[PDB]
Amino acid sequence: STQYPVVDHEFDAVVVGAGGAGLRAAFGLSEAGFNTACVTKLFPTRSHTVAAQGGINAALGNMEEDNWRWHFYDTVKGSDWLGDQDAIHYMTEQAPASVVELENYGMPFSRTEDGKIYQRAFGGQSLKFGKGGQAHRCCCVADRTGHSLLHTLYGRSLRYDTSYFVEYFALDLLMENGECRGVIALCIEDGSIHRIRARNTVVATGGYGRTYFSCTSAHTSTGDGTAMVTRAGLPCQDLEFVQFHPTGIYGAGCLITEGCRGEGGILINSQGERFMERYAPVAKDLASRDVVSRSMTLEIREGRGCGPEKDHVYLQLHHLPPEQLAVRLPGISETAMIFAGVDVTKEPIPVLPTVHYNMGGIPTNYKGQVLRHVNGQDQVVPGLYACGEAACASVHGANRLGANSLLDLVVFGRACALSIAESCRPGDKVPSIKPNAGEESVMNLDKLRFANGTIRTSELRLSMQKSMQSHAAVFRVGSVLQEGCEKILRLYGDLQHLKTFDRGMVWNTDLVETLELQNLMLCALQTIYGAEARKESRGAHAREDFKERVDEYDYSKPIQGQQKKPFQEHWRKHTLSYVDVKTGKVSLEYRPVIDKTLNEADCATVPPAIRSY
Amino acid sequence: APRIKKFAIYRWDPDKTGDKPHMQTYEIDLNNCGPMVLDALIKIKNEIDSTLTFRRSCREGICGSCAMNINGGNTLACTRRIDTNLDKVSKIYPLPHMYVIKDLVPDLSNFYAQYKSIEPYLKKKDESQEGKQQYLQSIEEREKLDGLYECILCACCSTSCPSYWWNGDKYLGPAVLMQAYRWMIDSRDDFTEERLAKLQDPFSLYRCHTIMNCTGTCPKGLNPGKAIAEIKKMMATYKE
Amino acid sequence: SSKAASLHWTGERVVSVLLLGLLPAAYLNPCSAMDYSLAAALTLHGHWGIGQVVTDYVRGDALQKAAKAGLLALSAFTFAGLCYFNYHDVGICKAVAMLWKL
Amino acid sequence: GTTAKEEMERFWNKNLGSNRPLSPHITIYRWSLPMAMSICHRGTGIALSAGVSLFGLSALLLPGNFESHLELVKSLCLGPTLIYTAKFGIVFPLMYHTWNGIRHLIWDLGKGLTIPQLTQSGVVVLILTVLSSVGLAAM
Ligand SMILES: *Cc1cc2c(cc1C)nc1c(=O)[nH]c(=O)nc-1n2C[C@H](O)[C@H](O)[C@H](O)COP(=O)(O)OP(=O)(O)OC[C@H]1O[C@@H](n2cnc3c(N)ncnc32)[C@H](O)[C@@H]1O
Ligand code: HEM
Ligand SMILES: c1ccc2[nH]c(-c3cscn3)nc2c1
Ligand SMILES: O=C([O-])CC(=O)C(=O)O
Ligand code: SF4
Ligand code: F3S
Ligand code: FES
Repeated sequence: STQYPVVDHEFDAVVVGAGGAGLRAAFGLSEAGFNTACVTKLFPTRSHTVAAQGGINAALGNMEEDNWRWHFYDTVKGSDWLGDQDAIHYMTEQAPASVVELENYGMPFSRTEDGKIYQRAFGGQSLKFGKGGQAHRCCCVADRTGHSLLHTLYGRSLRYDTSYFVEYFALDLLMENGECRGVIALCIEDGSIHRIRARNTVVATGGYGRTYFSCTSAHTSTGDGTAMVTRAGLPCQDLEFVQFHPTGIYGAGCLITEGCRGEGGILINSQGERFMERYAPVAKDLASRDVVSRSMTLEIREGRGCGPEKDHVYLQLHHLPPEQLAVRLPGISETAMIFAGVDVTKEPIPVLPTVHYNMGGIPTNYKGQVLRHVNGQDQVVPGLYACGEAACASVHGANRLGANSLLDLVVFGRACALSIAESCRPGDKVPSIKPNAGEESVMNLDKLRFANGTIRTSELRLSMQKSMQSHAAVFRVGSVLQEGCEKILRLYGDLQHLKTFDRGMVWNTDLVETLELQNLMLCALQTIYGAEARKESRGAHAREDFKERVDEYDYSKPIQGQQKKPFQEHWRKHTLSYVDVKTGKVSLEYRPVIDKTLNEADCATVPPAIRSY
Repeated sequence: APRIKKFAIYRWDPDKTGDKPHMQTYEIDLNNCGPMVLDALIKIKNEIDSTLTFRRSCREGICGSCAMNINGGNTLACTRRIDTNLDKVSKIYPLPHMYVIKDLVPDLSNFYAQYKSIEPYLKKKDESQEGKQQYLQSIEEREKLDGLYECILCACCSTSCPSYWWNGDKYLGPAVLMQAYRWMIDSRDDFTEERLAKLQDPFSLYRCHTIMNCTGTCPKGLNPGKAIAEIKKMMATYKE
Repeated sequence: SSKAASLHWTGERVVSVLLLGLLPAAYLNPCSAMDYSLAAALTLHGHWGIGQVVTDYVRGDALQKAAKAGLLALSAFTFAGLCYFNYHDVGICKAVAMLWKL
Repeated sequence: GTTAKEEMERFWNKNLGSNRPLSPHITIYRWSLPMAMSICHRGTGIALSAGVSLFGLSALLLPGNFESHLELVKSLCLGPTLIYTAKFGIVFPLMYHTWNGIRHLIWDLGKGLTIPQLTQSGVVVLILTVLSSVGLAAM
């Protein structure tokens, strides 16, 4: 009841997250003179970004000569024109300044003959706006880019007086009349409950990949922010767009970097054919993530399955110089052994497309301001920001380009901090909250803390995971999505049959993983219903029944002589999902993609077209 | 065709009045389990007992979350594959000489605070020009960083150094020490002398007596001791 | 930067090499000067050696300062005695010789 | 905003004011050759320093010269192999600490600090101990 002691805190800002995005935003605020709190359930270093391998994109032109505007082109193209071009302008432009900031922070990038940041080839990247051949702009710390990045940022973060709430589990946002007043969180260490309130709040909680049975992401990718936003009655955007990374270990589903392919790696089927040379003649196995894994999954259907079960594919590396494999790809070389017993110098890795990245998340400005959808128009939610995988300024659209999330993180983390700095002053009036506020979060906590029902958390979690896995995979049909939809909705009902066993205040990992399950459910529920509704094939979301890109026009031939379809008649628009928490009923809406850049003169708008690699 | 393994596991509930640190046994059909000790830990959590409390995340060995004493040695539960030998009972403990918050979850606040004291970030005498151009560093100068930058602050090393057991407050320990060295040999760093000058007391660096448990136990295959030796040499030979 | 620590450390290694040299040196040259230099090296290295063991295990201001005091006394008593033995008795090189033929 | 030093104090004030146990250390840690050879160096080190100290102090506190003390020892049943053994266990600690001390100095230079190079060196130190302790008890 009032069994829980409430401790109240006062700040200028609160950042929820200590991943790349979280940290960059956190000390970004401190640096601008803001009394800042950062709230994270993991120790900052443990955050998922640490796992990141490939690299971080900037048009620095260390390998060849480059233009950030070519990076811009690549990103919008890859996004299948569901990507908001204003945000892509802002990102791809700020890219070199952002990478340089990191290197100047201390990030130990691999180095060229010039002793400049080494860059490498990556999937779906070109020179001269898709013309002048393969681009080499992915900046990397050898094989462990995300590792270094996170530590570098963490290291740097120690320099400022940010108040850190480590191993605190954020429960909900403190919401008062459409405005964000702060957060409410559980202190895992002693079980006490904390109301951290601030004038501004940043959500940087990363993705919800754990909604699936097989995914490359951490056990802590539980869409905790997405859910918090959903519980506030705010929209989440484009959640049906889930990235299936081509190359992940057949067993434990650990990620093997795309940098493997950018370093000369090849993809091979059961009869040895480099099947990717036939599926995408120009770019080959350095095409998009959605095209490559589409091809892989298809080759398995075809019959060309590999291994005893004929249910995976081979990523070949053995033909590459061993010097190169040691220098350019040490991290994978080791875990290829550890998890598969594979020597990369002599034999191919057993790979399978698995869930990897959440394009969708919280709708956002190019400024990082969280948006709601009032009267078919956009609206800035006062005191609310979001960045990283958690967010969706959809700078990534329908398909996220390789090595763009690490970029996303730092760019928009910084952006959030700048938006606050440039809108208000530190030490300004911190908006007051009701004494009752956060009441139901504690009530929800208590109910879960003493749960006695028929079904245990792990059982229910496994049901949701296998269902999402079989009904919301690479390819999906209206019938299978339909079954999945009601399958999940029923499982949402089951949440009040929950069995918890642990009943302590300290480190109740039984209770949190249940709070994580409530969170994952909302994320899945919105993912699946959104998927069923989108009757087209755009980017990562491929429908068997509707294999066509449904735009305002038919961009296979020139426009004008064509009549423009009205808004709710085409599909080139953002999916906005809600859910009535009690019932679990999903309701959807739509907002238009942004096509105007930040300056037509500096960066031309790239109009939709046929998208082939 | 079954195949069962035994797991002896350290337990402690701070929320069960007058609970004393004790072991608890579980049994797992290894046919229904992934190869790693974590897989097992998760499987007993998910099925047999969810009062079992441990840190985990990446299940890949980069976050540094597992970090527990497994059969005498400190490694990562997601890295260590269990002994298929059914005759041996697997012994899982928390990280040695550390305060147990609950079960296999040790208070690392000191380990973290110690890392903060070395200032693990690049430092320039003139930082007015930062954020403009990428700093220069040869592929050679860069090589001096390999085997150093890879540390995942898992704390296996520091927490297997017997000097750290008896002097954990004032002695910085291998991981944290190796990191200071990691910033010492960074060409781009300007504060090399003052970094060394901070280890000028009996306790900070000089409790290391080359026992070499650190290097012995590092799940990431790193050599903290060798780096500590290198610091010791730098300390003796630097000028002022 | 009063390099007290890093000096003390090298000084330790300096006597450590010194004490190693004086062993075969004493056997190959069992003179009286070799008795005194072997007494200084012996008790110094031993005093710094236990000094380490002290700082490792002896917790507090009360205990740690006391243990150092009592160690300094023991060391002084040990060095003086070895000097005495060199002067008013056999000398440690011959004392080993005499002891060994037995 | 909190100092590394401020954090450390709070770590101690919290944990010493708690009822938390320390996880087991030596009682559960698996032993290895170098791990045992490190305390042996402390053992032999401490033992030897006690020997040297007992010698110097008795030379000041006890009356009668060394020559008479030796004759006092001769005045006793001294089996050729019981004078050998009573002497071997006086060389043995010294020879181990001598050899392992050399290894410690090679380390101080920075050489041989890999794990293979440590089991190799440890064994060599262990063998040399035996040979020099038997080759001096027979001298
Ligand atoms: C899985 C993966 C992803 C990945 C990659 C390799 C793998 C195996 N490699 C990449 C690469 O080479 N280049 C690139 O651009 N991206 C790569 N990715 C994708 C990318 O790494 C991730 O999308 C990105 O790292 C996400 O980072 P973000 O800052 O958004 O946050 P996070 O690292 O996922 O961690 C989330 C943080 O939020 C806190 N949190 C979460 N829930 C809560 C609650 N309830 N309360 C408080 N805090 C919470 C966590 O503590 C964590 O710090
Ligand atoms: C000439 C042969 C000897 C050499 C080369 C030698 C060298 C060393 C070295 C290198 C150490 C450990 C320092 C470290 O941890 O790096 C040590 C420990 C020590 N030695 Fe010696 N030593 C020798 C003989 C002796 C003798 C005869 C005594 C008796 C007075 C002695 C007393 C000690 C003590 C008390 C320690 C401390 C043990 C510890 O803290 O680990 N040593 N020695
Ligand atoms: C196990 C426990 C305590 C230990 N202390 C040492 C040691 C102290 S000085 C040189 N080595 N080694 C140890 C091994
Ligand atoms: O999401 C990413 O950019 C990437 C990824 O799997 C990698 O190549 O490491
Ligand atoms: S050096 Fe190795 S054992 Fe020590 S904290 Fe780093 S990864 Fe862990
Ligand atoms: S375990 Fe130890 S005392 Fe030194 S060499 Fe390693 S830190
Ligand atoms: S959980 Fe990442 S280290 Fe094992």
